[PDB]
Amino acid sequence: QDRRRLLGPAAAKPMAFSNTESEQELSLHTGFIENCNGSALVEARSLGHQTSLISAVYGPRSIRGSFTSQGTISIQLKNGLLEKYNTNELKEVSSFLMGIFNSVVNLSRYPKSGIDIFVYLTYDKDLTNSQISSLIPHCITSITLALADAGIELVDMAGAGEANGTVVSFIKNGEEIVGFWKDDGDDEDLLECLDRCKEQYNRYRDLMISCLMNQ
Amino acid sequence: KDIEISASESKFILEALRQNYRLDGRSFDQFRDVEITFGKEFGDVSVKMGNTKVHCRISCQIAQPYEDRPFEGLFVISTEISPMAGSQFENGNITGEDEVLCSRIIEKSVRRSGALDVEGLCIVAGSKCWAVRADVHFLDCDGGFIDASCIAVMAGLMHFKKPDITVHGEQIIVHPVNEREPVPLGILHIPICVTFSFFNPQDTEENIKGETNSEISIIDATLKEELLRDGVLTVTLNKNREVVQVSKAGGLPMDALTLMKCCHEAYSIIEKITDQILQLLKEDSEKRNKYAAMLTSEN
Amino acid sequence: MSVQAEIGILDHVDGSSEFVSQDTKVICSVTGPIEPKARQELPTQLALEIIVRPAKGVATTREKVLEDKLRAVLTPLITRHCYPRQLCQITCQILESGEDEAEFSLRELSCCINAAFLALVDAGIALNSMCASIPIAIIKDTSDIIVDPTAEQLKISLSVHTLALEFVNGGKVVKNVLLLDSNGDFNEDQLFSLLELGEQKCQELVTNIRRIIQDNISPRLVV
Amino acid sequence: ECLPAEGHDWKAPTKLDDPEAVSKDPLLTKRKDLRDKLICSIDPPGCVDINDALHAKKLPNGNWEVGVHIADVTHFVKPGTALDAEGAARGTSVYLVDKRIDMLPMLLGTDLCSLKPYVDRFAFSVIWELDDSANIVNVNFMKSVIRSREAFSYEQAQLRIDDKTQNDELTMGMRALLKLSVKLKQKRLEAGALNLASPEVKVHMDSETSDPNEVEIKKLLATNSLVEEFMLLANISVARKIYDAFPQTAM
Amino acid sequence: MSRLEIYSPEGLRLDGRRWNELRRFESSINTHPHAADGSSYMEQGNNKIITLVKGPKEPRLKSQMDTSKALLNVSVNITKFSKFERSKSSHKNERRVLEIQTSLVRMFEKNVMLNIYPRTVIDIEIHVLEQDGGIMGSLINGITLALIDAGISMFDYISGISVGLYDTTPLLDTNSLEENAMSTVTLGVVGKSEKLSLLLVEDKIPLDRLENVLAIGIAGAHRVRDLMDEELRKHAQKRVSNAS
Repeated sequence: QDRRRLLGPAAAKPMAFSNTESEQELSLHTGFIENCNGSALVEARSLGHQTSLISAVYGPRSIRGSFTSQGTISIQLKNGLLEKYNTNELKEVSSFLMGIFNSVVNLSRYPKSGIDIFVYLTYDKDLTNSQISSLIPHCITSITLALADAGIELVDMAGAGEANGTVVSFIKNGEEIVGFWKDDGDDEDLLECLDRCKEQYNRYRDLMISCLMNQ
Repeated sequence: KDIEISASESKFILEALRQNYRLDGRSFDQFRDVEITFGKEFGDVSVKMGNTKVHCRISCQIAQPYEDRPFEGLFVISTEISPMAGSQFENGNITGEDEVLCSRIIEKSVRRSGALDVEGLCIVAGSKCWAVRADVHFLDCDGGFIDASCIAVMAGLMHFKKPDITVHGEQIIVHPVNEREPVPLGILHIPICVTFSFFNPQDTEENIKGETNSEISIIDATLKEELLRDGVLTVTLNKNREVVQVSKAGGLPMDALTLMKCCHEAYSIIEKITDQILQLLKEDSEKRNKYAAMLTSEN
Repeated sequence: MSVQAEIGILDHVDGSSEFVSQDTKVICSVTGPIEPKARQELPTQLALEIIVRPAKGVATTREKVLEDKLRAVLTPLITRHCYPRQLCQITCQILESGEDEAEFSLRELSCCINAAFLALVDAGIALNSMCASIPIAIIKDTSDIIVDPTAEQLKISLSVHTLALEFVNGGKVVKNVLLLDSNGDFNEDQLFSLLELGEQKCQELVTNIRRIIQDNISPRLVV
Repeated sequence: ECLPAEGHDWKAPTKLDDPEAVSKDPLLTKRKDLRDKLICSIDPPGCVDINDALHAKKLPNGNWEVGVHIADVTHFVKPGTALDAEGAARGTSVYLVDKRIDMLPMLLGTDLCSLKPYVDRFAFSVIWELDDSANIVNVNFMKSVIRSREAFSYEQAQLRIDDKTQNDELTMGMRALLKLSVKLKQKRLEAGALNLASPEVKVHMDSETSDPNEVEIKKLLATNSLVEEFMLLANISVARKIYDAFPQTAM
Repeated sequence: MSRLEIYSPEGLRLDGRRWNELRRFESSINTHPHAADGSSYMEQGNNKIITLVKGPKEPRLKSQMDTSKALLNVSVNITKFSKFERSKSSHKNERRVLEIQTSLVRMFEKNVMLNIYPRTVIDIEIHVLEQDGGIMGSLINGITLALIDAGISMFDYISGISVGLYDTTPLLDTNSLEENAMSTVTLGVVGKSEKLSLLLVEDKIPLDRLENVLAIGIAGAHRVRDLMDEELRKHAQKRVSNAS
C-alpha cells in the first residue's frame, strides 16, 4: 500500500452501523493562528446541521516562477474529521471561490506576490435523519474575515446568501451580484431566489463588520 | 549528478577495441568470476563479482491471496537503489528509467517467467497464503547489476526454507521453528541473464548503409566501459536450452545474425556458473550438515 | 567483546565501513563533500542527508525516526563550519537484524552509530571527538541489567536503552552525552546506575577501537 | 506415417562417427558403443515384446560390473508425433491368455526396439558397480547400442541358473545377480515392505481344443527374483537421480 | 485447454489467414493540420493509433535544455476503453508503460540527426484507441509516419511487427487472442537492412527455432515499409499537383 504512512494491517475494516423559515447562526473569531497572518474562525448551527471550519492565510509569499504584474490566489479545501466530500467535488468549489475574489482583491497592489488560502472543512453535523452546496456561502465569509486579518486590499465585504440549493454572492449591499451557483430546485424561482439570499447577505455582512470594528 | 569523462578518454577505449583490447584484462567475450557466500540465515547470501557487490533477501509471511488468482500465493521483488552504490542515483527513485530497465527485466526474469511455483504458496485457498518478498540491495556498481540481481535472487530462492504449517479451518498452526523444520521451495527452472555491450567504432551511416558489419560486442561492461556503449541487450536462458527473455530496447542498430551468434556463446557460459551454484548450495548445506554432525555429537 | 569491523571496503564512495557486533551486520557509506542540491544548501554550515535501508521491507516510518535521531548525533561530531554550501550524503544499510524489527529497534540504533562513525574515519572529514554506542537492557523478571543483551533477553527485558557518549583526551573524558534513548519502564534510581556501567563500557569499547583504526589505516598510511 | 522408414531391414550404423550417420544423428556424440557386451534376457516363451537387456561383468578392484539396457525408442517417439499421442491414447499394452493388444505398432516394439539377440538396437545404458554387500559404488546414465546373445524362456533361464554346467562368464554374470538379489530381497523387506503371494491362475487352454476346460496355475520360480530386484532398483536409483535433476515434474 | 481452433492443418488462421499474411494496413498523413505539423493516423487491423509530434521548439524550462542536440519525450496514452474489458485504474505511471517510453527513445535516438537540431524539443504524443494485439510493432510504424509527417531529418524507414510462434510455425501479424495463446516476438526493423532497432521477447522460446523465427519477420517488415512508402507518395503527388 502506501509506504509513507501508518494505515494498519490491511485486512481490517472500519466499524459499521445500521438503523435500530428557520434560523442560521454564527460565532466569528479572528486572530488565533500565529503561523498565518490572517485567521478566521466560524461556527455555524442550523436546525439539524452544525458546522465549523477554518480559513488560513499565507501571503504575500514569493513566486519562484516568473514576473507577473500582480497577485495570484491559491485556495485549498481539505476534509476535516468526519465528513468526507469527494476530491473532484472539492476543487470545483475552489474554482468557484477564485472567481469572486478576482473581483475583490487589489492584485495590482501586489506584484509578483502570492496568496495562499487553506480551508479546513473541519467538522460538520448533519443530524437530519447537493450536500456540499449547503456550505458554500459560509466559506466566502470565512475567507473574507481572514483576508481582513492579513489586512489585504479588499474592495468590498462581499457575501453570499443561500436559498434552498442555490448560492448567490453579492456586493454593494446586494446591488450587484459577483458569484452565481445553482443546483436543481424549481424553475423561475429566481426572483424569490434573489430575496432570501439577499437578506442573509444583509444579515451576514453586518455580523462580519461587528466582529472586527468592535474589536 | 552527472558523470564526466573526457572525449579523449572516449576515443581511447574506442581505439582499444579497434586493436582488440579492453581495460579489465578479460577477453571481449569473457565474464567476471563470481563469489557466492551465504549468511547464516536462509535466503541470505552475499554475491560479488570483482567490483560490483550486491545483497538480496528472501522472506515470507502470511496473507490472503488476491481475488485475481484466488488459488495462488503472493510474491514480488523490490529492487530499490540506494545512492550508497554510486552517487549517480536518487534516494529510491522508482521512477527513473534505468531503474525500470533494471526492473522490468527482473519482473520478466522471475515473475512472468515463473521460476517459482506460486501455487505451492497456497496454504489454504482464498484464506491464508504466503507473501514472499525479495528486497534487492546494491552495494557498489561496476555494472552487471541486472545480471547480478538475476543471479543473487535466484541464488536466494535456492537457499530459503519456509517453516511448518498445520490447518484446521481457522486453527492454522504455525509450529515452532526449532522443533519442526523449515521447508525449502519449488523452482521450476533456473534463469540466468547476460548483459551485452555494444560499440560502434564508426559513424551512424557506416552502421546504417555501410554493409560491412563492424560492431564490437562484449560481456559485462565495467563502469567506464558502460558509459559509452551504443546499444543495450540482455538475453536469459536456462539449462534446458529455452530462451527466457530477450530485450534489445533500441540504441545502436544491430544485425540479427550477430544476435544468434551472440546467444549461443551465452549458453556455454551460463551452464558452468549454474552448476557452480548447485555444488555450493549442496556443499554449504553439506557444511551445514557436517556442522550438524559437529553439533549433535558435540551436544 | 565479539565485535569486529572493516574499513575501506567500497570503491566509488568516499567513506565506507562494515561494523559487525555480535549478531547484527550493518554497513554504512559516506560520500562527501559533494555538490549539494538547490533545496538543500546552508550558507554557513554543512548540510547532511542520511539514508538508512532496512534489511527487510522498504523505507517507512519505522526507519524514519532511527534516521532522525542519528541526524542529531552526528551534527556535533562534524566540524560543520568547515564545509559551507556543501553536502555529504551518508547512507547506512541494515543487513542483518539481530533483533525483532517488529518489536525492537534497539541494537540497530547502537549499531548504525558505531557503523557510521568508522566510515567517516575512512572519509577523513573534519570531526570533533570520539564516540561509542551500546545497547543496554533491564530484564523484566530477574530485574537485573545486561550490557549488550540478546533478542530473547529482549523478550524478557523490561526496558531497552541506548547510550551515546562523546569521548576525548585519549577518548577518556566523557565530553558530553550524545544520545540517551530511555525506553521501557524505569525510575529515577536505575538511571544513574544505568549510566554507570555505560560510563565505563563505551570507553572500554573505544579502548578497543583506538587500536583498530590505526591497525587498519597505518598500512594504508605511508612512511 | 510415423514409423522409421526402413522396415525390418534396418541395422544401427557400425561406424559411430560416420558423417552421414553424424548427419543422421547429431546427438550421436553421447551414443556409446556397447555392442561389445554379453547380453541375455529372461523372457517368457509367449513374448516377443522384450524390455530387458542385461550383462554382469566383474571388475578386478573387488566388485562386479552391472549394466542394464532399456530400449531407446525415445530417439523415435517425439512430442509432436501422433504415434506418441497413441502412446498416451492407448496408454499401455494389455496381456491376455488369448492375445496381447499393444500400444505401439508391431514392427516397432517387437523388432526394431526389442532387445533381441545380435540385432543392432538402440537402448539406454546404465552402469552400476556394487560390492558383495550390495552397496552401490557408482552409477552412469547414458545411451548406447548393444548386441545380445539369447532371450531366454522362464524355464530356459533356470536351465542356465542352477544347472552348474553352462558355466561361461555370461552365466557367471547371472550367478552374481541372484546371489545379491537376496540382499536386495532382504533389505527391501527389512526396510518395512510386504511380500504377498497371489497366484492369479493362468488358464492353460488345451492346445488341441477350442474352449478352455483346464485350470492351471502360474508358477514363480527362481528367475523372477533375479531380474525384479534390479528393476525396482532402476525404479529408485535412477529416480534418486532425476529427483536430484527435476524435483517438481518427475514421474 | 482451449475450446477453439488455433491454426488449421489446412493452413488457416482465425479469420482464415495464412501464417505469412497481414492485417489491413492503413496510414494517413496530415490528419491534424491545426494541431501540429506532425499528425498521422494508423489503422493496422483494429489497432488504431493517433500519432502526434511537436517540435523542434523551445523548452518549458532552461534546465531541460542542451547545447548539443534535441531531446525526445514519449507520452503514451492507453485509454481505459482501449480493450474489450474496461480497465479500472489509470496507467500514467505504470511501470509496464514506462519501459516502452524508454524503449522508443533508444529506438529513435539514432534516426534523428540530433546534432542538427540542438537547443530544441521533440515531443511525441501517442493515443492508443482501439487495441487488437501486435501492440508493440503497431506503435513503431505509427512513429515512422509522424517524423516524416513533419519531415524531420532522419536516415531511414524503421518498421515494427510482432510475429508469433505456434508450436513450430511462425505467425506473421498475430492478434491479442493469438498473443495470449502462444509465444510471440516483436521486431523493430530498420529500413531495408538486416539490422535491428527493437528486439523484445517476453514468452518462453526454444532456442533452435529462433534463427528461423528471426528470418521470418524481415520479409514482413520489408513489406511494411513498402506499403508505407507509396501511400506517402500518392499523398506526396497530391500536394504539388494541386499546389501548383
